[PDB]
Amino acid sequence: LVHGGPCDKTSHPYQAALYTSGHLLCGGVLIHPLWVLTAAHCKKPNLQVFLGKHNLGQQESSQEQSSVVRAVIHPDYDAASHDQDIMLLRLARPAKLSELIQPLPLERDCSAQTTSCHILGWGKTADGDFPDTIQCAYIHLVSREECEHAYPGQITQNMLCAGDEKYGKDSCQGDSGGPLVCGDHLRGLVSWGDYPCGSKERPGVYTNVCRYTNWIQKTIQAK
Ligand SMILES: N=C(N)c1ccc([C@@H]2Cc3ccccc3B(O)O2)cc1OCc1cccnc1
Repeated sequence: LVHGGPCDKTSHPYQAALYTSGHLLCGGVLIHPLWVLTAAHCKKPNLQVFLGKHNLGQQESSQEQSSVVRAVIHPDYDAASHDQDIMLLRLARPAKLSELIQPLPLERDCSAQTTSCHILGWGKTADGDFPDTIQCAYIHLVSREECEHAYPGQITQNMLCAGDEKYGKDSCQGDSGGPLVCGDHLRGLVSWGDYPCGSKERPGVYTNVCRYTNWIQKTIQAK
């Protein structure tokens, strides 16, 4: 996350860190004791999910670790266009809930009024390095018309755009799969955007979580 700052230790109990080959790959959101929601482009070998983390450089008494027993990619995910960029990860055992590990409720209403949002993650900061401490930034939802101009012909109804035209606050490499939180609900997932991150003209693109209510519930309830 670029042009942000450190989060407080108690504000992100739903945040997950996704590892592959010993390095941070993606963020994710705990949405149920057995399930983490992330971006479909985060599907990499032998994913390790970490819950209750704040500082990736230290061993924390609040942290829990799990391998993935089932990675469920949306059946209509299109890798070239990042359309329907959503994946459900079933954990090895139910997450042990605490003050620092809690699920985040999904925004089910696609007509939700709140445009005031926040993003978080351990992706690249303004200096180009990967932070040990999780970063936070307040950003806002950008109109469909504004985002369409930024990314001509690349925005579908399964995408939302959010950013900051004033200071360039934006998610970056390592943050994808991470949450876009508006009114204490999950509004989106970090999906893609421009390179370098933090343009004042091109906001970040997020998976529109409200479009996936039925699919998420049907996957979680599956036999
Ligand atoms: N600016 C954004 N909103 C943005 C946010 C997250 C990510 C990535 C996308 C990604 C791809 C593959 C595996 C993981 C990720 B992820 O964690 O963040 C990329 C982003 O912009 C494109 C980009 C690609 C490459 C370098 N810099 C920037």
